[PDB]
Amino acid sequence: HNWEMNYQEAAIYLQEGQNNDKFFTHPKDARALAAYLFVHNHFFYMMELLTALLLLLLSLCESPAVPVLKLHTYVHATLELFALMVVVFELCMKLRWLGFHTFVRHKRTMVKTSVLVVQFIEAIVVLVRQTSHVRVTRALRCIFLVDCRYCGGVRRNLRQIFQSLPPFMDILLLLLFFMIIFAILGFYLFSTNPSDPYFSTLENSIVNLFVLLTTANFPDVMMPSYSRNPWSCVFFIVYLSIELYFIMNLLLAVVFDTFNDIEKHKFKSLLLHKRTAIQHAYGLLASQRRPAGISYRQFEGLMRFYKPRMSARERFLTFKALNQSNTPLLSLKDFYDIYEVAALQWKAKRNRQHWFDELPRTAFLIFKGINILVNSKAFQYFMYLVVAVNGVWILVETFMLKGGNFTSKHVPWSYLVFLTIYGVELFMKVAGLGPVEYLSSGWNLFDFSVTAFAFLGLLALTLNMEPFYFIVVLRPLQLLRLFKLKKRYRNVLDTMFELLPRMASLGLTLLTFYYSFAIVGMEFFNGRLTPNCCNTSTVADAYRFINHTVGNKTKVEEGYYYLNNFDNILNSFVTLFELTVVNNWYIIMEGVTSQTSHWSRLYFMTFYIVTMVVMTIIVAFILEAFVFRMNYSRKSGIVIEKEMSKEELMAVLELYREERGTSSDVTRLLDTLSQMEKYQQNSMVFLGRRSRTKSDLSLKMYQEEIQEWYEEHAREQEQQKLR
Amino acid sequence: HNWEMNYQEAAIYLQEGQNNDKFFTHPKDARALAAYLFVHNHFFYMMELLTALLLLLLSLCESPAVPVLKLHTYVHATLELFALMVVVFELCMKLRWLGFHTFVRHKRTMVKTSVLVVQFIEAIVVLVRQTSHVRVTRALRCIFLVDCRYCGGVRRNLRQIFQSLPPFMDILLLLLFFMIIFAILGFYLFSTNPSDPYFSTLENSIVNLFVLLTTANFPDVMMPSYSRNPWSCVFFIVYLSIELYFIMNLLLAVVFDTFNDIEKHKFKSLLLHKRTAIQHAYGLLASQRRPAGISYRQFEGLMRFYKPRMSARERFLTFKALNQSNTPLLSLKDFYDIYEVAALQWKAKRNRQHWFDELPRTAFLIFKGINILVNSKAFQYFMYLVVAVNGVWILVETFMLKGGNFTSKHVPWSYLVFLTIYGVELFMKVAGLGPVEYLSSGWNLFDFSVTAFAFLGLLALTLNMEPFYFIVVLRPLQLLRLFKLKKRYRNVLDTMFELLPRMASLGLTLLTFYYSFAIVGMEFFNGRLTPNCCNTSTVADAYRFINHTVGNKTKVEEGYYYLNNFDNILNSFVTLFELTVVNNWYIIMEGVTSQTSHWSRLYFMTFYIVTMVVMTIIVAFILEAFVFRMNYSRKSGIVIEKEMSKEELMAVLELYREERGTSSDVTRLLDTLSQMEKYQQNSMVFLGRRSRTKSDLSLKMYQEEIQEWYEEHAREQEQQKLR
Ligand SMILES: *[C@@H]1O[C@H](CO)[C@@H](O[C@@H]2O[C@H](CO)[C@@H](O)[C@H](O)[C@H]2NC(C)=O)[C@H](O)[C@H]1NC(C)=O
Ligand SMILES: *[C@@H]1O[C@H](CO)[C@@H](O[C@@H]2O[C@H](CO)[C@@H](O)[C@H](O)[C@H]2NC(C)=O)[C@H](O)[C@H]1NC(C)=O
Ligand SMILES: *[C@@H]1O[C@H](CO)[C@@H](O)[C@H](O)[C@H]1NC(C)=O
Ligand SMILES: *[C@@H]1O[C@H](CO)[C@@H](O)[C@H](O)[C@H]1NC(C)=O
Ligand code: NA
Ligand code: NA
Repeated sequence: HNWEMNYQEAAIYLQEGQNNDKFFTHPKDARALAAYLFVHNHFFYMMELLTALLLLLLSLCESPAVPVLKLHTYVHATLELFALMVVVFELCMKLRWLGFHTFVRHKRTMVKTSVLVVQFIEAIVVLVRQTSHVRVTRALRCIFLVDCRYCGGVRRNLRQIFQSLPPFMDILLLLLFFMIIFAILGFYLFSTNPSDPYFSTLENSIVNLFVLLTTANFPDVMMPSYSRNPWSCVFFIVYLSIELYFIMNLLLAVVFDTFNDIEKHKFKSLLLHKRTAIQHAYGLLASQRRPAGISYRQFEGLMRFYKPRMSARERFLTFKALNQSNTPLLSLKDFYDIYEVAALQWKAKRNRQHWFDELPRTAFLIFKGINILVNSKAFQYFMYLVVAVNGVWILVETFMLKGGNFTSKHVPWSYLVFLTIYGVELFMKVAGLGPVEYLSSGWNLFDFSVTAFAFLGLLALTLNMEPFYFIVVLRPLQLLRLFKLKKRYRNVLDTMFELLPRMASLGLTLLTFYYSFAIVGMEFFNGRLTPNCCNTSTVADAYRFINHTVGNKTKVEEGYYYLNNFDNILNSFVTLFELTVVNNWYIIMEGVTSQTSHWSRLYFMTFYIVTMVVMTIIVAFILEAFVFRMNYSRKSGIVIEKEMSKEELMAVLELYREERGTSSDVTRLLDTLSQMEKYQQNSMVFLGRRSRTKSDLSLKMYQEEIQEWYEEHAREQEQQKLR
Repeated sequence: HNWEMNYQEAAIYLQEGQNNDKFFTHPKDARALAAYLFVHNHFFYMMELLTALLLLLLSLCESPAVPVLKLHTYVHATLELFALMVVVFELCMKLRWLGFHTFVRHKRTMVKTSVLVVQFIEAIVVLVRQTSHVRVTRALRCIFLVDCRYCGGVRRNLRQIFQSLPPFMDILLLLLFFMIIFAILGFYLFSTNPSDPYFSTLENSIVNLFVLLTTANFPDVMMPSYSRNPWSCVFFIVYLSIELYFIMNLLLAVVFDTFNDIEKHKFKSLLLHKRTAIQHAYGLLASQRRPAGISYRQFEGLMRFYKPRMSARERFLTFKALNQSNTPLLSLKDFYDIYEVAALQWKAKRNRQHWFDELPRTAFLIFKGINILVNSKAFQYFMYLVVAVNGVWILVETFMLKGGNFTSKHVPWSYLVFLTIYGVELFMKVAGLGPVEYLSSGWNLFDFSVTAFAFLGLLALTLNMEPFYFIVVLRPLQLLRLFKLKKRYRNVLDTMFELLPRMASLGLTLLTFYYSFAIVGMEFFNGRLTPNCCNTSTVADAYRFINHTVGNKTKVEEGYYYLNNFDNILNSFVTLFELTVVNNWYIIMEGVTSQTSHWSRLYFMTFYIVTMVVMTIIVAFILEAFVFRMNYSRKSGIVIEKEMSKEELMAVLELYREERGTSSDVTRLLDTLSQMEKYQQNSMVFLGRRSRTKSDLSLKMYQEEIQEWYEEHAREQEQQKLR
């Protein structure tokens, strides 16, 4: 019980090295160990996130809601009470794990407790009065999402846009300085004009130049001055070529540079944190013996709690893979590489195929012959001609049937023939190569997926299921196979498919900002946009709904911009998505401000600044990752190969049978014995493959100054371990 | 005559090292030397450019012209004949300088001869018929501009956008591939709708999705589908978030990376070309003596033809500054640095001020005391409070006089008092510091310039000159002094003012592309846009001009987009500038195509692709230069200090009086003798300051692999100098 307490404690010291938290897990009692084990279970994470998504997705049943989900007020008030009750359960177990002083000084938990208190109080107020008040506190409900473990990518993304914000704010200050100067001079030059509503008041000119900054109304503000005096074009040329050409590109440059330094120090602090984590782990497995090292049974324990799904043969392989010495023990230099060796999967050296062992003759030459021909180059070179024939067939059938080849309810024999030939070569390729040897590439599962949609088109044509005909309309996705010829497409789609998870996280941060702005706009802008509204405004043309009932058929004219409501979450997400692409945003602004006040211009101006920050940080991320990988591949997974003897396997078998593990460890070592008996050899030569990530990539790039970081951090340990 | 022929030939070998041309100047006769000297005179350059700008600026007098400059047809036909006659004079002297084989194999000159031939022939045709034909050949007239010497920056910029074009074109191909897929499926889903003109035909849907790609009509195309089925938002969300979020940012990343490699190899090939230039220069000054080196009188000759304006004392200073050895001769290692030492200006060590030598007492304590106090910190700290008082005064007077503080014809005592205090401290600072010690900074000449505008405001207020009142309207430019407090503004405005010449060149390349597209659109789109035109089109609302003559005052409504003509060069430059900022470009497209054909959509689509290339290359340039300087200042002009003795100055005086130069060399060495006699010393200690450029910056950055470039190039000389 003493050793296993040391093994679980040391396995915690490795697990906390990856998630960038400071070290708090040191137990005085075993109750803290049981509390860590209770709160870092996989079930606790899924409970925490599913409560958070229930608490967000309940907001489409509130007093502004879709009409099909309009619950009664006590129902959703009680559902908020139960969801907040189990969030109190979450914080109760967090308090049991940490202390009391650590639970207060930790900032993130205290933020979540405060938001819990205010939403709990206002929920009880709703349940008493049974009428919803203004209830603007729902915008803070995102904090329950972001504190979860599964969106820690969202969290470090969000602090990365926080840290890059001062070099944004100063250049934003310079840009606003020039628009106030040009708004003053614009008010002087064009206010003496009874024809334009664009420069009637100095505040109205500040508004119209803030909209001109983002290129939203450019010719329409220039024209009434350009009608009188043709030399007024120099005003808008000089203004727009200062801001759109100097200052905006300057802003992209400055945020890009700061993003580079933040990436460098993020990597550095992660390395130093992993360094102290491994040093504490080696310290807990101290020897009190005349050599300094770790015996094999302790490394059994570390791989028995950390990485629990790794069996015995791979455990001994990881012990030799870290060894790199002819010793019975380990070191530190041969032990700091534990993160990059324990992450791989081990295989033996067979040469078989997954569909040949059952086979006798008279059919083995068939399938082996298919594997032979499917490895040939001219077969692939035949397949690209088939795809090109498909593409010319779609193009010629298009410009012969005059574009009417898609609405018809009979397929003109193209999609039948082509899906047959793609399908039989799909089945031939998979059965020829084996399933896992086929799935291991990238483009092949794309071929499998798109034909997998495509057979449902045949399920849609011959049967009585009309609305699946759009799969038949998606013929030309098969031409996307053909991009794998040119080299730059393979490179740039490799980096596209490798940057996808971070762009998913950036998208979810953007949905956080949309959620809070959608709620805080949902309450104040509820029913202020109707058809034929805002008729006294200046953009009254866009809000119109006119019947022309001549001929008893009432042909209707409408400008449709009244559909951008703020009625529920769904119309407001569609509206806010129409504001982040920039064009025609001042129409929604001038409509809402023509119904509420002058102060609600400030809502939309603030929204444009926030979406400007988020989009320029997305651009900066894509540029850094693409430049970093392109600099790697012009300065040059991984496969390791080791081997173990027969007698070492027998002795380790004696130790494992002594230690009395499960039957799987014994019988898989017996299976290794059967492989040595069937092949009639002495040593088992193995392979371990690991995929290459950004961490090892950054180690190869910053390999010049990294030793200075280690040595400086070593003496800063000694300055902080004499006190 | 033998030595001076060697000096002028070697000075040519240095001058051709900078301008990246290959070596052709080797003379068999002195006539080639006289031809080089005739064609690289400063007068020849100014003749070449002024002919080119006359030939471009004549195009605003043609058959499409402004009505105030409408010349007769024989007049401008003859002016084209004379301008092309002197361009033939230019090519005649170019042919005299080179050979005949070199003049043909050189590509750039042969391009200019061919364009000369076709414009000469069509000019004679105009002079015969006296009526202008379609005359589309004027778009090629830009080649006469770009071949000049003063816009060689334009030329290397233009080949840099040529070389970066394939990694643009392949991703453009992928982006067009996805818009054709979504146009097919958009035509299937929304053609069964009698309410929208956006998906009536497959070609019309390809057009509207190509416009949706550039965010020009985003809500207006979404709405008629969004009115029927609210789930049609997923179509435009998925489409716009593939293209605007993955592919467009991918295009910026790819063009950025290629721009980095092109910058690296541009710097490398410039270094190797300078290397061979100096080796030929040292070869022409070969010794045929028992040491290997260059005597002083030959270095006199090199500095007498190369850098002619450098006098004798600075010549000897440059001979010791290259020496770095106790030798009477030179080397190669001490001679490859000739470009970076000959570029500086030498000064002595005085300590006086430019306004103190005349002064006796009773006024010397005045001006010296002013220099004392103007060097003090709390005086500057007083001045920033004065500027902040000015800013709060403008703001409070604005929100007290309700924005009407600018139209009034009396100044409310602010601009009088503030221009007096800024003015007296300007004169106090300049007279206290001296003129050249004041101008040498950056912000100080900004203060001088803005107050220099500001006194003309007092010339405008009290006098009978009304239209200069806008200088009084430009009060708040004085607040731009106050940005020099925060550090990041000083850094980012240093890089802004240091990247300005290249952005000027990028702007002039953009005006080249506008010029050719303005002419080729001027002839075919001449009178096709009138008021109340295009009424059968779909954008007929924008072209309207209606009188409402009730009440005998005729209040007029108009949509103003008929002013974007193609009548002359000036309305067409204003139109094309309205197309490069993107917004509302499809209205000009749909108008012109509603008057000509369907084929003139292709004009505007081609223009959007061209301006997309040019703008993303401007963005890539700003990012590289800003990142490069920010990486320099986080891995860390120049001043050198040397001295010469008295006897060395006397001996070199004997040699210069032997060689019988002008009186300036003798009498300035006599002035150095008078300084040694007045200060009563032995040695003159001097300083040479040089401004830091991108070349030395790049030498400090790429200092790791540069020796490999030199040694590889040395053996590639030996492989190319055994044959
Ligand atoms: C502009 O809109 C207002 C409503 O905001 C219209 O005013 C209404 O006019 C009708 C006559 O058609 C009256 O019966 C209502 O009592 C008015 N309502 C209010 C609140 O005043 C106005 O007519 C519209 N102007 C137009 C369409 O030109
Ligand atoms: C649309 O514009 C055309 C001109 O392009 C107009 O057609 C003219 O109509 C007037 C009657 O007002 C006739 O006298 C002319 O002979 C017509 N010209 C041509 C070339 O057909 C037409 O009326 C306009 N339609 C509107 C304003 O609804
Ligand atoms: C137009 O007529 C329809 C009935 O066909 C009606 O539903 C709609 O409200 C009318 N629009 C008005 C009165 O603005
Ligand atoms: C409107 O009236 C003015 C005269 O005040 C005239 O110049 C203009 O051509 C008229 N516009 C029309 C008839 O469209
Ligand atoms: Na836009
Ligand atoms: Na951009």
